[PDB]
Amino acid sequence: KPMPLTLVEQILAEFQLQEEDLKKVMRRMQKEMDRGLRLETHEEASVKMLPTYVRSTPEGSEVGDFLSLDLGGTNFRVMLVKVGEQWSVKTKHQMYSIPEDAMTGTAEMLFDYISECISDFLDKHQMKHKKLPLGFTFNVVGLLRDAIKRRGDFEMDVVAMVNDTVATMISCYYEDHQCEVGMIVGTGCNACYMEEMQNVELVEGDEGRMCVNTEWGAFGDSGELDEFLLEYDRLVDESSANPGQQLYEKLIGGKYMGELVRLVLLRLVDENLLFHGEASEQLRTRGAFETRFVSQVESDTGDRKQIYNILSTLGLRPSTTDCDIVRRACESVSTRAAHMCSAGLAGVINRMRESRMRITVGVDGSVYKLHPSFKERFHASVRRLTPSCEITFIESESGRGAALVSAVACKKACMLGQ
Ligand SMILES: CS(=O)(=O)N1CCN([C@@H](CC2CCCCC2)C(=O)Nc2nccs2)C(=O)C1
Ligand SMILES: OC[C@H]1O[C@H](O)[C@H](O)[C@@H](O)[C@@H]1O
Repeated sequence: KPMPLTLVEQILAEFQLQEEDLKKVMRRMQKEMDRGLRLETHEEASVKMLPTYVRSTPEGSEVGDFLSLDLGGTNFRVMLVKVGEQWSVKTKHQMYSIPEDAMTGTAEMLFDYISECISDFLDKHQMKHKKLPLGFTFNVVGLLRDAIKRRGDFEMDVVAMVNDTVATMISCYYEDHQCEVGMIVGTGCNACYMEEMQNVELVEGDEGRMCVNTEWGAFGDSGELDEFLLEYDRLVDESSANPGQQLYEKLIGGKYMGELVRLVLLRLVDENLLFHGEASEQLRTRGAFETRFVSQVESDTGDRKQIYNILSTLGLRPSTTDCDIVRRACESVSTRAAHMCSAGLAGVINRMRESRMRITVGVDGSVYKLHPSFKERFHASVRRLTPSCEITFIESESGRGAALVSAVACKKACMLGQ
């Protein structure tokens, strides 16, 4: 690395977060999860800790057979699943490519094509009498119900989807049975984990555990993060659709990460430390610096070409120094996102530890998967904040994890009386 520009470093250093800071954030998250878990304070609690009814014991034994529907980009998978016995997950499936016609009509006309494919599948395997439960993997539930009803020839119960943190936990559990935490760092950020039943005051029972959906994005309503906010965070918060809300997520989520960078670049520019104090009209446009650009700038192999090309797309003609500064502005934001995020997962893992540590954590999300070194910085920060825990991280990815998600969602549904 070259000797950095001092003036720039003083501005980017404002993003730094010390251990003592993250422990502050951690402890504040912890008290907020306590408020969420308890009957008495749950309604005013901003971190809701939603019981998911996904228990540590297999329930809904009378659901052995079901249909799993993995809805993807340009196609979908229909999959028949039979659960037996550890659970014996038997599957057969079919890939269906969505025609361009079906893609480009309306959402209702789309799900009629999906329903049509389901009919063919059931005919192919002689199951059009069986009235199977159907889960979704990746209001489409509503659309499929209406599209099946519209057909009338076969009957089918489309169950409620699980939260994406829960699906991540369940599909990662398939491959590593030590997984008891699900986490998403994409557009938004959330976490779920297996809580002790005695702590889940909203569902009575002492025995076993239940997944709890933290919905921790809402953390910060009472100013729990105020001392750690910066002018740019405040600006993002004011221009957003929901000012004063989702403050924790605003620091971390992919939804705003690009906008934060853009604002940092404008500060630098206005300080005459970047682009000779001259921004483009694109750069002065809200939303122009896409979050994908951040990962791209931080992927640059050292030759400045991915950075140059991105900045050129915004109507800038950057010097080599300008490209270095952008990289460092991107890293500041990323690394701060990773810190803030690690403080949340640390509060969860330390809370789980008190009740008892080798533990696996399932993770998903574009930021965690695709941002060059978010995961690395994130891992190291959590491990630091969680002494006496050994944390294995895995990413969700033959379609049997998805089948296990759909089995749980259907069995949950049976258990709750539909
Ligand atoms: C027999 S098994 O080894 O295949 N197996 C997987 C399923 N589960 C949990 C879900 C898991 C989800 C991940 C964390 C631990 C519970 C489970 O099925 N929970 C349910 N809650 C409501 C309906 S079903 C089990 O208890 C054990
Ligand atoms: O998609 C990740 C997360 O984004 C948002 O925070 C949603 O509120 C939450 O339900 C979801 O788990």
